[PDB]
Amino acid sequence: VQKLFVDKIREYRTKRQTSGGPVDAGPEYQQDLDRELFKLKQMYGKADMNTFPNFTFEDPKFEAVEKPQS
Amino acid sequence: LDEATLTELKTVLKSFLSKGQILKLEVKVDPSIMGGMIVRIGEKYVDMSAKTKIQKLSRAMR
Repeated sequence: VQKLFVDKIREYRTKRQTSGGPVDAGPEYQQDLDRELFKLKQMYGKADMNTFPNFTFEDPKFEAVEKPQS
Repeated sequence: LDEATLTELKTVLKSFLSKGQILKLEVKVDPSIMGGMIVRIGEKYVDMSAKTKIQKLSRAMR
């Protein structure tokens, strides 16, 4: 069916004329890609784009031992 | 169809069997097959139709 071989490539080239993502999204693709974009961040964490690690650690304080001896 | 494309298929379907015989046939019209014809010489079923849209699952099958 090479007449069908040409007819699924030629209506693939029409999909390669794109402006803003989906062609017939409407309220469908706008809600779904925003529902999924939250879920990759919801149970994952709150993370910005480029912020480095900012913290500070304190070690164990070295106490002394009192000892009258001999 | 017309006479020039049917009397071939009432003669090129005789070229298969070749055993001194006088062939018979049935016709039934179906539009869900979009663009072809299926034929069944006995239990043979050479299928050429618009099933070939489902065979383009391999494009979506990695």
